[PDB]
Amino acid sequence: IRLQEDPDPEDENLYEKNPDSHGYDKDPIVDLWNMRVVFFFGFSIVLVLGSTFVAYLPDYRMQEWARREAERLVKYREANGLPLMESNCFDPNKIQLPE
Amino acid sequence: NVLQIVRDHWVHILVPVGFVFGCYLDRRSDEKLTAFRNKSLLFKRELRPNEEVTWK
Amino acid sequence: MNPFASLTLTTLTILTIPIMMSNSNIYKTNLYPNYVKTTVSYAFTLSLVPLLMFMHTGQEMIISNWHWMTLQTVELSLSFKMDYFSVMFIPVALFVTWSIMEFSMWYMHSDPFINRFFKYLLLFLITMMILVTANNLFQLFIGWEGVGIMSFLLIGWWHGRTDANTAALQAILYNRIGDIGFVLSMAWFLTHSNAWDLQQIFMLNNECPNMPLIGLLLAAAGKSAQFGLHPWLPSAMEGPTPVSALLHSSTMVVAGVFLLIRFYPLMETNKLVQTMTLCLGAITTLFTALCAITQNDIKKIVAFSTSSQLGLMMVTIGINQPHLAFLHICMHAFFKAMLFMCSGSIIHSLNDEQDIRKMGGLYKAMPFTTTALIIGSLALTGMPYLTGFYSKDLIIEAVNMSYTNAWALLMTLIATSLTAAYSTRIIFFAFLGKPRFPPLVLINENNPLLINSIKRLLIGSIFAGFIISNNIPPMTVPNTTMPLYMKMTALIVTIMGFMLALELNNTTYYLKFKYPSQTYKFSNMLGYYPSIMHRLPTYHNLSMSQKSASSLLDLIWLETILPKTTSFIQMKMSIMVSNQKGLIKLYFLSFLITIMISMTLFN
Amino acid sequence: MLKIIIPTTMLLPMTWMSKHNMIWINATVHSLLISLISLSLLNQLGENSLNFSLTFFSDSLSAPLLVLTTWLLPLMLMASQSHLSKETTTRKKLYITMLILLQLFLIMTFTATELILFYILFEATLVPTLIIITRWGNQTERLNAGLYFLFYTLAGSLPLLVALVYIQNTTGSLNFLIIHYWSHPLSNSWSNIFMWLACIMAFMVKMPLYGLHLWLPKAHVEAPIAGSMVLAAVLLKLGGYGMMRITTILNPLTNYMAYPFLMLSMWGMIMTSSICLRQTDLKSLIAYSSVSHMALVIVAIMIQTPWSFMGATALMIAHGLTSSMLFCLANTNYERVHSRTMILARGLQTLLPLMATWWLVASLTNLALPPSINLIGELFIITASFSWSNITIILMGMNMMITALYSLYMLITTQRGKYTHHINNIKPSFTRENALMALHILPLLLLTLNPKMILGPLY
Amino acid sequence: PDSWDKDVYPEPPRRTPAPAPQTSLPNPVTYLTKIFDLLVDRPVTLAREFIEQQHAKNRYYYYHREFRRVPDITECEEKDILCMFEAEMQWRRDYKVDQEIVNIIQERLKACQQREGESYRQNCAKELEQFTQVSKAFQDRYSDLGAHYSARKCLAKQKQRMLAERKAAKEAAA
Ligand SMILES: CCCCCCCCCCCCCCCCCC(=O)OC[C@H](COP(=O)([O-])OCC(O)COP(=O)([O-])OC[C@@H](COC(=O)CCCCCCCCCCCCCCCCC)OC(=O)CCCCCCCCCCCCCCCCC)OC(=O)CCCCCCCCCCCCCCCCC
Ligand SMILES: CCCCCCCC/C=C/CCCCCCCC(=O)OC[C@H](COP(=O)(O)OCCN)OC(=O)CCCCCCC/C=C/CCCCCCCC
Repeated sequence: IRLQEDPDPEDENLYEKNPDSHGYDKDPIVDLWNMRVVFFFGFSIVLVLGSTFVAYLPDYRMQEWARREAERLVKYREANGLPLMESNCFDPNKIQLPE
Repeated sequence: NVLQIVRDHWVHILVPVGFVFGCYLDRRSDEKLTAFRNKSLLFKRELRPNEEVTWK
Repeated sequence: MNPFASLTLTTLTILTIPIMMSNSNIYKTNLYPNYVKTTVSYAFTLSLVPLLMFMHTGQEMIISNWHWMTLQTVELSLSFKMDYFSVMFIPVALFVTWSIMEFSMWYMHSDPFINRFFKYLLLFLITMMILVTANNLFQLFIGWEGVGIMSFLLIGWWHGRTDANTAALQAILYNRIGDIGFVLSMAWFLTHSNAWDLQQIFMLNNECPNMPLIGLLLAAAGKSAQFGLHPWLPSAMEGPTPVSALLHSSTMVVAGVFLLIRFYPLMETNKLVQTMTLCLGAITTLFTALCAITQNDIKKIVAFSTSSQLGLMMVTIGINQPHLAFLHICMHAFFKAMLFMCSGSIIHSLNDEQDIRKMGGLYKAMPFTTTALIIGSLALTGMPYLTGFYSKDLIIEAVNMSYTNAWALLMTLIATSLTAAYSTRIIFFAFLGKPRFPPLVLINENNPLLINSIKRLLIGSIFAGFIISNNIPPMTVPNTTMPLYMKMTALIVTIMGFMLALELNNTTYYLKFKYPSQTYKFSNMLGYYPSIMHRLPTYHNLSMSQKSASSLLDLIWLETILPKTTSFIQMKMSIMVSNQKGLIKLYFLSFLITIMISMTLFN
Repeated sequence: MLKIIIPTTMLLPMTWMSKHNMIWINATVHSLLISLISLSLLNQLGENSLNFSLTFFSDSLSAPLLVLTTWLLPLMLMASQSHLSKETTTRKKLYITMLILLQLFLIMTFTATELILFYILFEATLVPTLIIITRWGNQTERLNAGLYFLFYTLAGSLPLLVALVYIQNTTGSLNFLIIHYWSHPLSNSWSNIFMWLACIMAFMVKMPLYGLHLWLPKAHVEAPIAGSMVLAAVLLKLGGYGMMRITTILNPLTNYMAYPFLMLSMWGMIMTSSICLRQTDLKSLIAYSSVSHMALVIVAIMIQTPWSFMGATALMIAHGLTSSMLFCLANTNYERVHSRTMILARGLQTLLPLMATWWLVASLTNLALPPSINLIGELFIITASFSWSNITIILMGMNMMITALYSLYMLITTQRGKYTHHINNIKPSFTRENALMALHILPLLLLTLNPKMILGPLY
Repeated sequence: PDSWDKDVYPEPPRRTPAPAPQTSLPNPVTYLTKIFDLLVDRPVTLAREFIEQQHAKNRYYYYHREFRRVPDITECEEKDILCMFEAEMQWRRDYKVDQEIVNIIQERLKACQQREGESYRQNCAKELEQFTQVSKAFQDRYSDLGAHYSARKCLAKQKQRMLAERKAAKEAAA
């Protein structure tokens, strides 16, 4: 040997001391409460509440607003014989081309 | 007893009070950008009889 | 409201219900298989009702119930297309699955995970229903990949069997090449039509081009095991017999044919793709029948028969007869499922023996499975008034009377003869003659489950063709006038195959020995295709994956160019800079040189 | 954004003041609460971004990345408490402190409104990562891995700093809004070519780009489980986010300068999939899968179409979740047998059923299986590349086939077959490990249910 | 139904032929429809009646947001950040509205094809022409702007198109 080194320790098994071990901590009470808080908060709170919150987030992307606006424009334009899609985005009168 | 509980579980309010302080600081940052309030061409409107500002 | 949509969606939902109950005490008990079978029976009847509604007034619908997402100008929604194809294929698949589930209740009694087996069968059924009723390409792809992975999971049922694992992975590989074709077609359709739904695709593609149609053809070939991509279907016989009976032969290998049927307007518009389809189907049916006529594993024989029937369906599509292809799909489902069930009963009664060389005497040993297998073989070869007559005879008549490829026509006729030949081979080596099995006779087929399932699939193999053909509306112009010898071509070639194969099988009784021929070796060894194509390309790819990519490039040259060369240069420069003897004479002479240079060169 | 920044800076003193046995419980609970709070950022506008102040802003590209980071922190805490049982209290607290600092830097990185503040934060993320790797790694190669990671990233990023200060001197501002509104075309000259190269090369090294990727296998294999989780899930997404941000000012030069990078990305995607086919180490297999997926994202960003950007964002989120799950599963196996070789342990399906289920689900998501967000992103990228050119479909199809091959090969090797006879220390799966896998997998399926939340601003 | 606008979403009048049976055999479809009405339709109608009664007691309303017009990027001066911001937001809203217009036209096309069934090639030519025109205009407006599209880029594209049209007109007149 070239050093005074400790022997490599044996693997420590949580099931030996605690048959009903959740694998969080050595202390049974701390391990049980760690499991309870992780499961409760993560699954219940985050998963369920965040999923339903995201599902019922208000339509701030204006998807339904845009659909209603398009319905109104289509109705007005096809009632008056105008093209449904305008040919130009801007006004050529307000655009001044170089000579 | 109860004293040992607070002695050990006084740290669980740190994150909630940090969240409250963060909300307060967000409001403070918002209140300094009130330069175009009720002045944008798109959202300019007359004030209601019993309101001072359009938004806070 | 019209019950049509309600009843169709209800059948789909009640199919999905028993999966929800897989986290319950009923799933922990032994009542789950019977529960699932009862659910499938109820779904079958509830799907029979809309079939009656359609066959009266020809009612068809599309249901865009849920809107998924809008990619700017493209809207993707959960839409189901309940048309003739869907309302005619759902009851048939449910009937076959009901019979297979009862047979699997009898057959998988000793399996510790029979509940998981039934859950997996139901999941495959759900994915197949999604595929069939899909109205848009994305939902169709969902069903496509779902049946692919369920096939992967059910083929490798015995996880400890390396052959099962190889079969599962091989099936995945071929279906992924098919998915390459599918994704090509999806991308082209979206790019050039701004749509992923059949309505707008058909509206905008008045002349569908070669690129999308060839993508679809490649996907169909991969999923339906055409030539080039065929070996995975015979190799899929590693799974339990219920898996082979339900999944592969009956309802899943018809996925590619169904995909090509659903695009029959575009296929009609194009012609080169039709020619390619016809040629591929012809070579597939011929090659698979030729391999079949000389196999000794009964499951392998039935798998090759399934491949040959799929090739015949692809031939039917290529001659521009999409509806005959669907009719043959239904008839083949019936009698091929019954044939697989009969072979499974034979295998189970003979203690997991799958060799016709060790079967024998079963004509009298097992009466009911014998009569069922004889009826199924008669239906397969086109007995003049059974279930397979109302599709195969029309297909042959259409092939002979159309402007087709001469070689494709010849291969189709030869394939019909070889179909008769291998059905005779199965009957002769399995039921006729003296026993060849071990003396301990455990032959027993008196289980009510087995008898009832085979009975239900046996009625369809006799009468279902007549009812189905007489109730559907006329969707094609009949070939009323044709020469007598062309009218009788199918029967003549079938009888010639019967006679020639029977004589060649009778010559096996003589006390004469002769070594195998080159043609025999080519036929028995699957045309040498699995050997070469599974040893050469895989070896080269796996060799370049390590010799070239990992070793030559990653571990050697990409290390040498950037990080190693720079580090070596910096180390050398550091040694040069720091290797000083600490002599004031030397570095003061250096100071003098620096002073001279700064004076002269800097002005 | 302070309502999310300050709770992390309060996670710091809470972790350092909590009792010796309550550190994991407190850190996990409050990290989950912070993730719940950060879920509120997904409510974005259709017109512009969420401009909180002069310093932090949120967009449809930043919001999912922030949610992913905040959700990823507690999972790293669970894995760490798995493998750090015998550590001293001070070193446990230092480990949690490094994780918290990394999360804070990532949050401010994704929410920064200036390119220079973004640079400072995204370079500050290196220090906690390097300390974690080179301090709590298991094997000898952790030191070399840290050196490779650090010097690759810095050699990439220093020319980016020079280019950013040059651009500020030239235009007057590095604010993203200003440079988007006051953008001007980039003329085809050598100076513009080299500015383009500086910025793009920084983020390409961060991606990584094929040929610039060796640090990724080195670092991901040799880092502890938390380091591997954060490196693949989030730290690879800084390059994609930066490229999606800076390419505003690099047009029209991107049309001409993207050819070498597109060719490198496509061919290297094929090459890294093939490498995955013949890997003797599980962690290396996962790392090269990460390289392949990020090469696909690079292709999407370079072709730069509205359909490609949505695919890029969706694929980034999906890959983050999937790679984190795969690393966790491999780490559980390693904790069983204390080795990373793939063929050492087999039959783990007959020894551990539920872990076999988790492996099946993770491997199914690793390949593009519909309707998963992995497939959604990959399909959008493939469609945009098809509109770009019609042989990209050939390359993408080859990549998909090889991806399925190596994913199912890994599953079959590790799970199926017969168990190794002499390995008799494979204890039943822990509730902690099962909960970790569930927390990895369930949000992915929920995202599949609601896909418009991760498709970026171009949706 | 009053849920949607019939003019925006047209439906041809429905012509259902009257039944003309020629056999004394009972109709299984008729019997099953009667069963479906008795067992399903009546209970679901009662449930919906109860739900709608409960809704009518809490009747409240929501409104549709109206944006007044603002000057566009043509009117905005060079590097006038506020006017540029207003014009860019307006252009983005117009882009969304145009996308929804194209979506409506595509829905018309799909529904008409499905409704016509086997005679769709001839009976859906009217909706195919409208879709062709709308898609052509939308493509010319927003065809190749890129991932970082902006009102300035759309204006530059329109200027290029106007210059090309002017040059073509001059060449034709020459
Ligand atoms: C590059 C070429 C590409 C070709 C592409 C095209 C391919 C076309 C294929 C044609 C069909 C081939 C059939 C045999 C293949 C398999 C051979 C084999 O090993 O079988 C053993 C196998 C028995 O397996 P086993 O029980 O394990 O026993 C092992 C053997 O004992 C082991 O003993 P063995 O090894 O001696 O057994 C084999 C031996 C015995 O088998 C036979 O004799 C089979 C004969 C089949 C019938 C052929 C004549 C048909 C005549 C029809 C007449 C009517 C026409 C219609 C018109 C009527 C009105 C005018 O066969 C031969 O020696 C050759 C047979 C003919 C080969 C044809 C292909 C030629 C390839 C190139 C030339 C090679 C030459 C050298 C050979 C190798 C070196 C020595 O046979 C069977 O199970 C049944 C055999 C076939 C029965 C059906 C026959 C009828 C259907 C096909 C013919 C067409 C009929 C008309 C259709 C409609 C037209 C409109
Ligand atoms: C689109 C690009 C792809 C085009 C085709 C490229 C093929 C690349 C081959 C894949 C590389 C192989 C890597 C590892 C694969 C899996 C491992 C493996 O090799 O297992 C071999 C496995 C087991 O061998 P068994 O025969 O079952 O024997 C079992 C004994 N107990 O067999 C296989 O799966 C081999 C599959 C390789 C297929 C190679 C040929 C594929 C054919 C492609 C050409 C056909 C084109 C079709 C034209 C259609 C016309 C529309």
